[PDB]
Amino acid sequence: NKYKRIFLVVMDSVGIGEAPDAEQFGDLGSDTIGHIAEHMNGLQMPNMVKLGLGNIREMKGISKVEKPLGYYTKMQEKSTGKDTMTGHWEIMGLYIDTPFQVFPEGFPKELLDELEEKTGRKIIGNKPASGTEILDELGQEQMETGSLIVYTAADSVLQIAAHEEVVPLDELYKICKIARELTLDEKYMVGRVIARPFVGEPGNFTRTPNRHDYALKPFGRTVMNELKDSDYDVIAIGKISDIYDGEGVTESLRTKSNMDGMDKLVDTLNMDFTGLSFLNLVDFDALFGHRRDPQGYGEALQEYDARLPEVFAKLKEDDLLLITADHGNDPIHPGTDHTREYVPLLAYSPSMKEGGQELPLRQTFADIGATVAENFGVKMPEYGTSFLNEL
Ligand SMILES: O=P(O)(O)OC[C@@H]1CC[C@@H](O)O1
Ligand SMILES: [Mn+2]
Ligand SMILES: [Mn+2]
Ligand SMILES: [Mn+2]
Repeated sequence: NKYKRIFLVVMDSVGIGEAPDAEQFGDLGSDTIGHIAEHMNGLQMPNMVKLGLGNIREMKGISKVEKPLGYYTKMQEKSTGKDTMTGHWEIMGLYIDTPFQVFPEGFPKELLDELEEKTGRKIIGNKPASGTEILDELGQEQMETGSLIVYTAADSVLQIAAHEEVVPLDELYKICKIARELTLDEKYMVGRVIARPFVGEPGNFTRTPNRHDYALKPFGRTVMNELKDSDYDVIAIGKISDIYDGEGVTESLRTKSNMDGMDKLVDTLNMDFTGLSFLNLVDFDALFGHRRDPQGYGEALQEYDARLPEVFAKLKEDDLLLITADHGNDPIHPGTDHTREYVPLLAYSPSMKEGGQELPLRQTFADIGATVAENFGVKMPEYGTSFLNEL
């Protein structure tokens, strides 16, 4: 192999400007990093800059350099949707025609009617909400009626909450599996169904660790499947294992924040493995993008950038670092949904002794998967063009 270990970092939702098909999505004018840079009166990301971020696009406080550490370009999304699952599935070599849906005004009556009809239970709520808000509002009614609290969020999720002393946990999991089957339907395609059992009394409800997620498997065998099947290490950090429903994952490392995600990246740099270490930094999307909080988003990006020099110091000659994103989520955009954007691509190895150059624009995110596959000599994915030879 040209590289013994590839470290792939997805900065979740960190877009680099509206994509060519942004109009279809109502995303004209969107620009995640650019709007954040403007809000911050200049972003301080000196390490991403040294890698060549500004060489991709100059933005406030983000300038090009004469000799970037590695290679740089951006990527265009080919799949129909702009959600996290679509983006990650494309990265690992797939093409996804059918988008996952988001539900800002709740779920269609048709879907909820069929769920009631199958479960023998009434449904209440049906709106985007955090776990705490919805329980305060509807927990007592749930307890008294044996109802199900069905709710959503800014991402493609259907969440079902029930008190553990009113609806048995095993019954809640059965209900969620029914909902998982019903939501495999393009009219109401949700990324994930989530059991949200809770306990306590009115004015003091607590969600329990008995939460269970019901994810869909990627629509195809990914490069991660192929890596795993050829006995390579595939170390998933953060939401990565969940995003792929465990497909192709050999070890999974849970994280609780972006700084924790960088600590686990460092842990994998200290492991003797051959194959892929794959980090998702999710705070960008989950805490700041959807909440339309450009200040918190800007601070998070600066906090992330300050961690990078330790990553640089630990990379070996036969290590490759890849930094990218899976869509945009512009924190100064209308509504609460993602935005259809190009995503940056930075490719760095210490063996690049004369620095890098511009790569041709990646026409699908799957060029990442093709590059990984070619590096490790596994079956090339159906989609994507490797840039391994350009490095
Ligand atoms: O605890 P919360 O605010 O209800 O977060 C729920 C998450 C947010 C998006 C989806 O992952 O579900
Ligand atoms: Mn929009
Ligand atoms: Mn995402
Ligand atoms: Mn999101």
